[PDB]
Amino acid sequence: ERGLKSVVWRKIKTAVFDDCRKEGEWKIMLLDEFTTKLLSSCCKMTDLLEEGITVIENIYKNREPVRQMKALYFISPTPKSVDCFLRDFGSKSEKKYKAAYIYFTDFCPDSLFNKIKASCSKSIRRCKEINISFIPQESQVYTLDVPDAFYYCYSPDPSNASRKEVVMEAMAEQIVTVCATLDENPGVRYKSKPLDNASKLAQLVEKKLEDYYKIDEKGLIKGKTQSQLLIIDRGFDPVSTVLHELTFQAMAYDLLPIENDTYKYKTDGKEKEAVLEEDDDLWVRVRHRHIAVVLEEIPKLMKEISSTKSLSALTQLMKKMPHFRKQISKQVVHLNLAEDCMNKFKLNIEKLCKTEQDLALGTDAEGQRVKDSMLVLLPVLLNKNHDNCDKIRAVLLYIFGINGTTEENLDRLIHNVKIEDDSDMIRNWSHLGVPIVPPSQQAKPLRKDRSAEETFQLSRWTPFIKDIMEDAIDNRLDSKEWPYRTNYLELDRKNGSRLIIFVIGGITYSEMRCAYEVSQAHKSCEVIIGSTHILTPRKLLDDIKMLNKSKD
Amino acid sequence: MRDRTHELR
Repeated sequence: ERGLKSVVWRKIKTAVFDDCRKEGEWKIMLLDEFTTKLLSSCCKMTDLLEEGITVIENIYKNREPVRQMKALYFISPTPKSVDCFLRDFGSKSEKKYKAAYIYFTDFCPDSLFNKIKASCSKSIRRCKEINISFIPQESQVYTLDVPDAFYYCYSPDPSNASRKEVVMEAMAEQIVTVCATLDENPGVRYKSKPLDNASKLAQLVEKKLEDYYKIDEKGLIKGKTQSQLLIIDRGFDPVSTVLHELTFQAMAYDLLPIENDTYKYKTDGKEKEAVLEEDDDLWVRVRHRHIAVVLEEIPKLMKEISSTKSLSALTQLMKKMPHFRKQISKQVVHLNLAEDCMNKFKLNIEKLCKTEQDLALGTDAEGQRVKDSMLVLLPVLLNKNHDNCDKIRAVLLYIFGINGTTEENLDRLIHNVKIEDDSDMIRNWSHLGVPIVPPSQQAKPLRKDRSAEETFQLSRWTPFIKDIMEDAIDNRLDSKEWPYRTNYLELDRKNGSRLIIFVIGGITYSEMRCAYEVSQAHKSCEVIIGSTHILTPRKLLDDIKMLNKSKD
Repeated sequence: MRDRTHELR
């Protein structure tokens, strides 16, 4: 329970399925891109059967009429998603199914609604808006559906300012649904750190949910509840985005090519694929553990075959092996993928981490103070044996470590260190509110001390949100840097204390741990971070350039 | 609004 996926499912099931569920009969469900991702997120597509769904189809693709079954339209308020519906009841007026049951993932504009109401049913026995416009990526991490948000959020200043406002409200209203699903009416507090986007957004959200609840028909929540929403801009921590993190999940999506949470084989023959989801429950116990601790907590070997191979429990060991043929089949996948990472590690990543941690901390490796840090960066130049990706990442740390660098010295690097093309992977970081040419700036923030224990002496770096999460739970947080019988009562449960965090421009898998580790160390409240997307070092760099060019 | 069914008719 509580797992973000569950909460969403618990809502969809009672808001949608139960709402149009007739015990004796089943119906056809239609989904667009988003809703498909939404459902795939929090349920096996078989669980639907118990909910009154016998057939699911793509509302986009033309379909065969079934004028005997009722139709459940679970879609977003998208022009495309709605046009397709109107192509089932509106145009040609040639009805496709007995009746229609429309459930919009979010509020539906009058423009589209008008086109719906007018034409032409009748058949439309229901048009309901449930307000779920986010993806329960993990049981504590969410991600919105705001295409090309990052770009338009940190674009130079061309005609890409009208579309930036578009992305802003999209994020705002999309974030609001996150609250509404948790049944929380938080207090919006931004950061006064880089740029000022988080403040503008914090205003859109604060206003957005002031209108929401003022109209919410669920009637559960009205007036602020015991939870606070933090909106922070990406500039606040450029470091953690670039670090070659060592915790399993953050290192896999970084090193290996794991597009769409699906890591591809071998092994073996032929090459299949595996999915890194929470239904695995094995990868859930490992995705946040350090690479070494990972291996030494499930690997070699429970062998030779446990206590096999006088046999009183002979049949027991015969049946116990039949079902255990899957526990090993899964332990293998989460081991091969672990190998593919272990390799890239011993090959050069290991050496790359040595001088990265000492630079990101600038005083790590016991070397207090350090002084000349450009001496620390050197190693990663002849150890290449490297990719221009790792090279830029290392330099980025150096600059972040010495804040605003010089204009001339920076130039020499982009020359006598190759990195000719893809040079903007360093330049454009200034658009995110991080000094690139002007020395100093805000002279850096102030983070927590200890620095207690830190095995491996490589991942001694802690993302700045963890010091923010605790700075929120422990209450101690700068108010200037983080603005804003009878009786009656207004009961009551359940939700309780929740810390909702939302970083703009994406979150790292290393920052995701922070949510778990902090909420796991605590219990009096659950931290919940999110964004428009999840970040990987490379994908970030790619996105971080291209900024100075209006697409095209 | 959250339930527009009535609004259709």
